[PDB]
Formats: sequence, C-alpha cells, structure tokens
Amino acid sequence: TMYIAFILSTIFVIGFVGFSSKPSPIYGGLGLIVSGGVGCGIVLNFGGSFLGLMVFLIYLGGMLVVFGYTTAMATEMYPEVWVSNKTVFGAFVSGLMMEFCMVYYALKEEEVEIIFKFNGLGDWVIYDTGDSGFFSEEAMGIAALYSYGTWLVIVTGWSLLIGVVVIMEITRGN
Amino acid sequence: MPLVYMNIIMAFAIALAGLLMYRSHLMSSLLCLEGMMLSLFIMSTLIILNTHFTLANMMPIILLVFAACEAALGLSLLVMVSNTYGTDYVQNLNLLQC
Amino acid sequence: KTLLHKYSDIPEGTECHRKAYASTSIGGATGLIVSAYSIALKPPASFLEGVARTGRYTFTSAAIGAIFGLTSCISAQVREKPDDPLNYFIGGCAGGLTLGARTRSYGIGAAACAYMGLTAALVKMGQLEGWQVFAEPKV
Amino acid sequence: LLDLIWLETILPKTTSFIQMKMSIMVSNQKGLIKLYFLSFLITIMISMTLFNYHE
Amino acid sequence: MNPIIYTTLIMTVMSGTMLVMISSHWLLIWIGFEMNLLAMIPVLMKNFNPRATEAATKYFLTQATASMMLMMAIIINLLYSGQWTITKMFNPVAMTMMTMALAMKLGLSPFHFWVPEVTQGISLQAGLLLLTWQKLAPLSVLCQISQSINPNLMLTMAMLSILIGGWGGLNQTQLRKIMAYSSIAHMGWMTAVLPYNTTMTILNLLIYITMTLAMFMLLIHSSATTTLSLSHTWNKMPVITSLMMVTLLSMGGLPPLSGFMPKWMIIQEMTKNESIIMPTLMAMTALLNLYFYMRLAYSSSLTMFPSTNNMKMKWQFEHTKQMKLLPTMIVLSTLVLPMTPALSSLN
Amino acid sequence: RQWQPDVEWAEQFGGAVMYPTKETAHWKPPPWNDVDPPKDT
Amino acid sequence: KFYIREPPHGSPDWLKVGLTLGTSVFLWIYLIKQHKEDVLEYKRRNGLE
Amino acid sequence: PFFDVQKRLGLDLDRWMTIQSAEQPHKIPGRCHAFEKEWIECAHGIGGIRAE
Amino acid sequence: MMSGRPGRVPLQFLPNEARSLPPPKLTDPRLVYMGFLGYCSGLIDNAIRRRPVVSAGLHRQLLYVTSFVFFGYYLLKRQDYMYALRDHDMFAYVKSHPEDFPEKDKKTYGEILEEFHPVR
Amino acid sequence: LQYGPLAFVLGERTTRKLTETSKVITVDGNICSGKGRLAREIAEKLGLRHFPEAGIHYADSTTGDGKPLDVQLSGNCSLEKFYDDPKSNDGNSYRLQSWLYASRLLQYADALEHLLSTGQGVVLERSIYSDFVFLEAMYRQGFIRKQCVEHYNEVKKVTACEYLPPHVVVYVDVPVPEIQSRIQKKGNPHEMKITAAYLQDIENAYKKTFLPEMSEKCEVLQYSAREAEDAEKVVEDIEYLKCDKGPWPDQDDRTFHRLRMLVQNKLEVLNYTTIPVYLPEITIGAHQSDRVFQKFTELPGRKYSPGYNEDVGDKWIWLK
Ligand SMILES: Nc1nc2c(ncn2[C@@H]2O[C@H](COP(=O)(O)OP(=O)(O)OP(=O)(O)O)[C@@H](O)[C@H]2O)c(=O)[nH]1
Ligand SMILES: [Mg+2]
Repeated sequence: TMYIAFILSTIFVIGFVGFSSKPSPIYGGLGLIVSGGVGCGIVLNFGGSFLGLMVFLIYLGGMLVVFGYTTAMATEMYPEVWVSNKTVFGAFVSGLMMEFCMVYYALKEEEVEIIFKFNGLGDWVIYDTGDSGFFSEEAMGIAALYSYGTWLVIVTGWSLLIGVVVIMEITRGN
Repeated sequence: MPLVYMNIIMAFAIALAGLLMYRSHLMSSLLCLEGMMLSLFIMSTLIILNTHFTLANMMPIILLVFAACEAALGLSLLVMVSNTYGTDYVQNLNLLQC
Repeated sequence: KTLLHKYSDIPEGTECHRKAYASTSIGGATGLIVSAYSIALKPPASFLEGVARTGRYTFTSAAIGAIFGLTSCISAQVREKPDDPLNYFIGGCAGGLTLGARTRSYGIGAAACAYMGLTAALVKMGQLEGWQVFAEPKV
Repeated sequence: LLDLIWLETILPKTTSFIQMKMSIMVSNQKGLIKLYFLSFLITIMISMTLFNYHE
Repeated sequence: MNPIIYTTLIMTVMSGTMLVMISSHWLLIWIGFEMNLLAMIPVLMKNFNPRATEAATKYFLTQATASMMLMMAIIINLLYSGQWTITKMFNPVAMTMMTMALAMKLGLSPFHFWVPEVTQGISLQAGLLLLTWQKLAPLSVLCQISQSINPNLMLTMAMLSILIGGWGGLNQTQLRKIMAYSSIAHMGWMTAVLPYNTTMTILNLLIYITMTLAMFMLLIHSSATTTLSLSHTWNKMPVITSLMMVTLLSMGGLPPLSGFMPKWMIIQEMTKNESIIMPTLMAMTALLNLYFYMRLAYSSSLTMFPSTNNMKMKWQFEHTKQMKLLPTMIVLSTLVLPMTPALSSLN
Repeated sequence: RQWQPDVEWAEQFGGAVMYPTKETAHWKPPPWNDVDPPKDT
Repeated sequence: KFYIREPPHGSPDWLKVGLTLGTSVFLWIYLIKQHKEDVLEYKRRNGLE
Repeated sequence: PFFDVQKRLGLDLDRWMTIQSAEQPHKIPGRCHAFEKEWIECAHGIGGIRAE
Repeated sequence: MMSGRPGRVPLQFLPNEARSLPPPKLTDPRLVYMGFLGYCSGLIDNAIRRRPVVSAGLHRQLLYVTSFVFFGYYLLKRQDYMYALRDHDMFAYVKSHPEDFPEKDKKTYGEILEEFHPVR
Repeated sequence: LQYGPLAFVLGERTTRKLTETSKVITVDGNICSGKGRLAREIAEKLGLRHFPEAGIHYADSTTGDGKPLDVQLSGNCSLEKFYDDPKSNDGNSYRLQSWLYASRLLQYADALEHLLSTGQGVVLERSIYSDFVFLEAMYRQGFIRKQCVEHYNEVKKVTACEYLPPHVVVYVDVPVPEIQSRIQKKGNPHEMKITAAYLQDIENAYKKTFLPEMSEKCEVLQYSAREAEDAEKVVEDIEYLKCDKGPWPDQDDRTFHRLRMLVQNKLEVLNYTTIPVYLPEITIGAHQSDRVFQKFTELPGRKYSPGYNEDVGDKWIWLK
C-alpha cells in the first residue's frame, strides 16, 4: 500500500510498450485502454478526480470505443494476433527490459540521468501540506473555463464546428 | 524529478518510437499517436495539480478535446484510404514517388 | 564531441597510434550514421544484407579515418611540422586513395584524393586561424 | 588533351557529374511513409545524442 | 466543395495562423497550429483523387507528429519553469524538441520528404497555399524563440535544406516537385540567418512568398504541371513564359532582380558575425537551384519546343478567370532591388 | 535558320525523372489529370 | 457588330471607371494634404517655424 | 506575441493563464506564488538578457 | 534587435515621435521609383490581360501609379524613422558607455612608422 | 456577372431550371444514315436546341465572328484529303481525327453549358462518346498507327471523364448496302471513294462497343430507317423513358456548380487535347508553330481580346 503510484506508472509504461509494439490494432487498443485506466488512477491519486473521470468517460468510453469500432470494420481477413510476428515479441520484450533496468537503477541509485535527472525518493514526498477548504481546487480551476476562459471556449467551439464541417467534406468521397 | 514523471515521460518516448517505427497498419500508428496524447495529458495533469496552478486545470481538457478532433480527422483519412485499397496498409500510399 | 575532443586534445605529430585510433573512431561513427540512414531510406531485402551493407560502409569510413590519421600524424612527426596544412593534405589524399580502393576505382580515388586533401588542408587552416563553421551570434 | 579533355574533366565535367550523382541519391525515394518516419526517428535520436543539442 | 464552405475553411486556416502569431500563451499557439491543420486537410483533398488522398494523409501524419512533439516541448518547459508565455525556453531538451517540431512543420531537410510528395499530390492552388501561407506560423514561433535556439542544430538543418533542395530539384520534370525543392532551399536560406537577425528571415520570407505566388499563378494561368506541358505555353501566350523566365531568374538570385536581395542581406549579416564559410557554402550551393531554374527557362521561353495541332483550337479562346494581383506579384518579385533600405521598416 | 528543339530534344524532359537510372526504370510519368484508375472493385 | 457573342469588355464599365478615377484623385489629394501637414508638424516640432 | 494585438487593443485573451501568480478563482494561491512573484518583480522591464 | 525596444507600442506603423523628422519630398527618387513600379505593374497587367499595353485602360494604369506612390510615401517615412531611431540609440549608447568608446589618441604620419613594401 | 462562386452563393441554382425535358439527346448512326432529319425534327417538336454535327470549323463558328478560318489556322486537316488518300504520309487521318474530336469536346461543353445555364435540353448529332467509332474503323483499315490510338485513348480518358453522358442515345440503323447507295445518290466524289469495309467497321464499332456501353448509363433508342422517319414515334418513346440509369439522377446543385464552372471555361475543356505526346501526325515543329501562330494573331479581331481590337471597330480602349 505504501507505493501505489509507482506500480500504476510502471503498468502504464508496460501498456505503452504493449500497444506501441503494434500488434493487431484491437490488441493495441486494449493496451491503450488499460494504459488509460491506470493513468486515470494515477491522476486520481493526485487529487485530479474530475480530470481522471474525464479520461475515463471521454477517452476510454468515447475516442477509444470509436477507435475499436473503426478497427472492427477496417481490418484484415484474418484479423491478426499478437503472436503472429516475432517483431511484436522483440519490441515488447526490449521495451519491458528497458523498463525493468531503468526502474531498478532509479530505485537502487535515485540519481539516474537518462536525458533528465531523476530521484525515486518516493512520490508522496513532493505533495504539499495544506488545506483546500470547502471546495475542490481542480473543479474551481476547470469551472473557470466559462468565466476566465472565454477566448478558450470561443476557439475550441469554433474548432469543433469546423471539425464537423471538415469530416463531412473529407468523407464525401467525390 | 519524482519517478512517476520519469515513467510518464518514458511512456511518451515509447509512443513516439512506436509511431515513428511504422508497420503495415495505419490504425496502429494512429493508436501510437493517441498514446502520445494520453501521456501528454497525464504529464500536464500531474504538473498542474502538483504546483496547484488552478487556472491551468482546464488545459488538459483543451488538450484532450483538440487531440480527439485530430484523431477524428485521422480516422476519416484512414477510412478514405481503406475505401481506396481495401486495407489501411501504408505501403499502398506510395504512388507519389512518381 | 568527446569523440572529437579525444582527437583534438592530443597534439599533432605525436602519439600516432592514439591519433590513428581517434580518427578511426570518427570514421566508424560517421559510417554507422550513413549506414543507418541508408538502411532506413533504401531498405535491404534481408537482415543479413543490411548487416553486410552496414559493415561495408562502416569499414570504408573507418579505414578512411585510420589512413588519414596515420598519414597526417606520421608526416607531421617525420617533418617536425605539426602546424603545416600539408600533412593534413597528405592525409586527405591518402583517405581519398583508400576510398578509391574501397570502391576499387582509380577515378573516384583521384578525385577523392584531391577533394579530401584540399578539405583537410582547409580544416587545418581553420584550426590554426580560428575559422568558425557555426559562428555564435554576436551582433 | 588540355582544352577539350582535361580542362573539361577537372572543373566543369566532374563537378556536374558529382551534382548529378547527388541528385540521383537524394531525389529517388520509395515514397513510403514508413521509411521517412524511420529516418525521422534517426534524426530525432541523433539530435538528442552525439549531436550535443539537448545538453 | 461549397464556395461558402471553402471560404470558411480558408478563413479557418488563416485564423489558425493568426492565432499562432498573436498569442502570448503556448497553449493558444498549439491551438492555432491544430486549427490550421484541421482546416488545411480538406483543402488538400479538394479534387479528391488517390494522389490527393495520399498527399493529405502524409501531410496529416507529419503535422500531427510535429504538433505532439511541440506539446511535449511545452509541457517540459512548464515542468521546469511553470511558464506558459512564449519566450526563451528554460529547458534545453524542451528547446531541442521544439526546434525539431517546428522544422518538421516547416519541412526542413531531415524532415523534408513530405514537401515534394504533398506538393505533387495536390492541385496548384493547394500547393500555392501550402508553400506560401503554411510557412508563416512556424517561422513566427521560431523568430519569437530565436534567442534560445541551438545555433548548431538550426544551421545544420538550414544547410542541409539548401543542399537537398538543390540536389533533389535537379532530377525533377514535375513542376510541383521543382517548386517543393525550391521551397526547401529557400526555407534553408530563411532559417540560416534566424539565429542572427530575424528581420532578415522576415525579409527573405516576404521575397520568397512574392516569387512563389508569381510562379504558381503563372503555372495556374498556364495550366501546366510538367516541364513539357509548360514547353507548349510559348505557342499560346508567350508573355506568360517571358514573365516566368524573369521570375525564374529572380528565384536564382541573379542581380539586379529582387531575388538577389535576401541572399545579399543574409550574407552581409552572417559575415557581421564572423560567419564566412557557411555563407560561401550557401551561395555556392544555390547554383543548383539556379541550374534547374535555367533548365526550365530554356524549355519554356529561351527556346521553342514542338507544339501540337490541337493548339490552334486554344488560340481562339481567352481565360475565363484572371489571377488576382499577378502583375503586382511579378513586378514585386523582379524589380524591387533599388528599394532595399526599406527593409528597416521590418525592424 | 536558327536551330529550335525538335521531338528528340523535347523527350529528354518527358520522363519520370531527369536522370534515368535502374532503380527508377519502373517509374512512369504520373497521370495527365492527376487521377489514378480505380483498382479491382 | 463584328463578334457573334457579346464581348464582356465591349463597353467601358462606367461604375468601375468612375470609381477608379475618383479613388485615384482622392489618393492624390490625401497624399498632398498629408505631406503639407507633415512638413508643418516637422517645422513646429523642430522650432524651424 | 509576434503581433501583440492584445496589448494594442487592451484585451486579455490568454495572459490570464500565463503565470500561476495571476489572479486565481476564489483567490486560491499557487504553490510557488511568492517565488514566482519575486522572480517576476526582479526581472520586470530589464530584458531577458539582464534578467537571466 | 528592435522588437523589445521600450515604448514600442504594438501594430503602429508610424509612431508619433516620427512626426519630428522631415517628411520625404514629393519628388523623392525612391517615391518616383515607386510610381515607376506601379506603371510597370499597369503595363504588365495590360500584357497579361491581352490588352494594348500602352494605351488600354489609362484609369487603371493611373491607379496603379497613384496607389504605388501612396504606399511608397508611408514606407519611406517608416524606413527613415527606423534609421533615425537606430542612430538615436547608437549615439545614446556611445554616450552612456564612454569606457567602451575611448577617445583615440591621434598621431600624424610623420610620427607613425608605416612599413614600405617595394614593388619590384 | 459570369457564373462563378459569387453567383452560385446568392441564388444561382440549376435544379430550379432542370425539368422533365431538360435532357441531352445524341442521335447517331453510320454515314448517310440520316441523323440530320431525326435530330432536327426531334429538337423542333420536343422544344430543344439542335446542334449540327461538329465540323472542322465548329470552333471558328463559336468564336470571333462565327465565320470559318483558313484550314492552315484552324483544323489543319481535310476530309476530302482523307477520302482521296486515307493512307497518306502526312498523318492527315489522325490529325483530322484529333481535330474533330476536339471540336466535339468543345461542342459537348457548349451544349452542357446551354442546358445548365438555361434549363433547355439539347440534341446532338454524334458526340465525344461516338467519335471513337471512326478511329477504330480507320485502325482496322490500317490508317492510324497503333501509337496513334493509344494517344486518342489517353485524350478521351482524361477529357470525357469530366462530363455527364447523354440522357438518350438514339441510333438510326441502316445496312451497309443502303448507306452505299445513298452515298452514290448524293454524288459527293470524295464520299464515292468510301469502301464498304470502312462503313462495315463503323457499323461494327457502333453495334459492339457504342450501343452496348451506352445501355448501362443512358437509355438507348434504336430505329432503323423506316421507324426513323416517324419522328412522332421516336419522341413518344423518348417521353416514355424512365431515365433512372447513369449519373444524372444523383446530381445535386453542388455538382452542377462544378460542372458549370468547368463547362464555361473553354481553355479548361480543351486543356488535355494538347498533352505533350509527340506523334508525327499531330506534332507541329517550332518554326511552323511560331509562323502559323503569328498569322493567326494577324487576323482581324484576334490580336488583343474581344472588345480591344480597334482595327475591327472597338471604341474606348483607354477606359477599359
Ligand atoms: N474521319 C472522320 N470523319 C468523320 C467523323 N465524324 C464525321 N465524319 C464525316 O462527316 C461527314 C458528314 O457526313 P455524316 O455526318 O457522316 O452523314 P450525313 O451525310 O450527314 O448523313 P446522316 O448520318 O444520315 O445524317 C462524313 O463524310 C463523315 O465520314 C469522324 O470522327 N472521323
Ligand atoms: Mg451528322
């Protein structure tokens, strides 16, 4: 129970290795949604309740769902399987071992310098000490989209309407 | 930096490598793009919650919606390519060499 | 840069074995990069064919580096002239001759002798006179 | 020997030949997304490695 | 497409570019790039052939990958500074990521492969938009963050762009691929002086956009996309081919034409910084671009290729539509060299 | 009269590339109207 | 007349001709007045007169 | 911005999310509010070169 | 260089401190070349549109000329103001930093020993 | 205000003009089959526009003053020369074949223009879709080189693809002996040299390529010479056709706008008829090209542009 965010992050990276080794896209999507679930859990452990539930509802139940639906239509006659290629196994194995080596090095050394400097002193350590009062600071920051973020709403809504128009232009096929 | 950040940035690097190293299917590359976006979302969320940048709490929402719009566009492109060739194989997208 | 630092800090016309090793390392690294790009953009028909192409490019470049280093350093220490661009010119021409041997063609060998010798002499001149390839902005 | 052959060979003919050869190497590409993005991975890795940029 | 929908998509492309150029916040700059790409993809597929679809797909893949890398650079910068303002980057690897992303968006040499194929695969109007308007946003970002770029990385990419644009364009008989390789070389010229003087980058961009607009409008006026099709244009409208020849000479940077101004100013500004070898290399390399420009001029205006019998039909007909601002674009692309000191207005 | 290009001179520029090698022997000039025929239905 | 079809540019576009002449005259008048007031503003800022 | 339309038109389009020491909802403080404020008040108006 | 200059208000083609410089003369050679550029644009417009290049659409060629001169006058003002600003800042910086710009001690060629190189 | 994006945006739609009799009808048949009578009475009684068959000087008729220009400046080919020496070394057979195909492309564009701009239907005598019958007939008789039919296929594929087929394909059926007797009846000495093998090849191309392939995208109406004189019966069968085949039913204003844009632009219509495919029968040398172009430019009203030719009675050049 002492370490929860680290198992979650290691599983996150494992799922990333799994779907980025690119088996047939249905198993890649399964790995992506496993990664998304554990990442939603990660941000739940950081106090990002609304953001993680957004991950769930819109990413895993929306965007993914649509991805798997579209894969179920444009696939191979025998939709492929993970095992069918030695390349998938090699990529997944290399990614898993580079995960294991670096997490072991960071755990037992705490001063790795792979591009960035890292210290696995813990993950609870960086949390600050204070009271947030009678509201969720995350929800207040996100609800400010309609009061502070007028410009953001304007450009995002315009881009979504343009996205509808754009999709209907491209898919017409003439 | 804490080791969760290490693993999140590592996930982004793995998604980038998986996208740059192609295979036959286009959908696999699009899923790698989606993984890159998801790792960006989690990194942004961790940074924003940790430093209590309250107004920046909305930034991950905007990132998610815009990247999903791009994903819809890419899915439509894949569907057009498949209707042309019956598959989403990138090796059929080579007739611009001449 | 450490690959180039180890070549640069050892003085000219001394410790010819060390300088030859450093130039061989530079050659092998450059040949590895060109092999990576060639394998990426013009893929082989098999893994072994790619390994063969990689080894061919790498040995050609490493042999050019080793020959340039040996000839440049030895002609520097033999003549006692470590600041003369002529030793680097001889090195570049010997590198061109071994590139011509690697491609087994006298025309490539002669043209490469001229071009690489002039290039190496220019490099020596730029080292002596502080020419900048990428000059940092100042004004 | 000099004007029609060697003075031609040294400066203009050999330079033109080199430019033509480089043009053939650069221009003739498979037109494959896969090879282009593999080369992109090579370039990205090189910029974050021996080519001292991120440091 | 519907004329209203096409106008809206064009306006959305320009508004994404403007969002990039008017924002102080990195998230809004990323939003502008996203909006530009979203609106740009349909205009590439306006004709809708498999070539157009493949061009759009390759464009989308490169631009989306670049955008994700740009967002990662922004997130690393925020991780180390907590700053969203577009200013110097506070992290070196974030700066490298951002530089590579912006170069991939621009199509610089190590990321140049998409430019020739996409330009060939789309129509001349789409290519005109692609090679003129799409350069503004990444270059403006680069000019804003220029004080923190690694000069070695940028200069490497610019020199490679010049070399590859020169060599790749040597082998082309397709006008769109020739335009794309010329664009790669000119982007290299723009980005070489970027570490030293962003005003020179803006000047070179304006001159290049003028020349590219003039050349693409002449091609659209001619309806020619191959060098042999252009070789018939003398027997229909020789004024177009003579104007095209002077424009190609301008593109080659021949004095006293307008295309010589950016090269001359950039060489001067570089020598001001003890940069002598690189400007000499760049000027020498541009002779390749001038060589295939001169090949096009030979086939188009300076000599007369065989025509066809069916060309007598076209003689009795005028153009239904007329290219806007083409005479102005032609005069600006050829005759403006005496006005060079006005470049200080860009300061 | 002045020499002007004939068909043999014009057809140097009508190929797929400007410098035909073996690796581009299979290259054909692209369609006139930029459209490729539909494949097997 | 001579042509079977009516030429689009067979008669002057009187609205466009008038607009062109008027906008040119306005541009010249505005330029001259701006230069006059600009010389005046320069002379009074610099104390010349 | 490349074209500072916001500072010419007096509009606040995106400057409100640009720092964590800007005004926040319910006056919730940034974690590094004082540190950012001190750095900004040091670096104000002397240019990036001097401020570095 | 000039982007972050103090007082530099956005999107302002001529700032109000430019009104202290002399406006360019009406017969300014650069302005006349601007008009010539407009005239060439009109001629080329006649050529491309397949009209008699010299005598067709005198209102259009005339408008080309006057619009080119109109833009050129303001371009000349902005260019001259930018160069005036450049000189202003250069002199201010030399004044504020006397140690960087010392008063060089002048000497005559009768006390300066220059090396003679024979041509022979 | 030429039909453009601004016209279509406000209120310019073509479906509000399209009707039940807004159809393009092509009448067809071998030589001396009498397509003229059938087409002309069909147009007159069905209230459509007739287009006489596209000749060498059709383009000269739709531009300038509508009068034919010299064969040197327009056409550069002859039909009498083809009937006298069909296997001549000039390449006049395929030069004529390409010129009249280009004239047919121009006429199809002009007819679709009238239909899409006014709403009235048109009737044509032959079209782009039945021009190949003569090309194959000439090929079987060994007139054109095999190189010269590949080029024809290229041009037809890249140009005719852009347009909508006829609603109705009326064909007049006459046997070869009767056609021969009609040619011998009208007395044209050049027509008198037409071999029965040529006419038989034309009829075979009609029956085995043209009529079957129209049958899947239009309704084909075949009459022999007996039922072709009763134009009432022909138009009665024209009015009884469902016309639920081909691309015409699935046409909306968006596609009609693009078709009107292409069809109104004559230089875009003829774009690919001058592809750089160098065949001796149609390639023009640079000296001859330049000379003939200058002589064309010297024509009255042809130098500058319509309305800018003072030498032909054009005023106000300096205000235009
Ligand atoms: N070579 C050639 N000749 C053509 C072509 N189209 C029409 N002609 C000629 O056009 C001439 C005009 O006569 P036709 O239109 O065939 O027939 P007609 O005498 O009007 O009689 P009907 O067909 O009954 O109306 C004939 O000599 C045809 O051979 C073509 O594509 N190629
Ligand atoms: Mg007929």
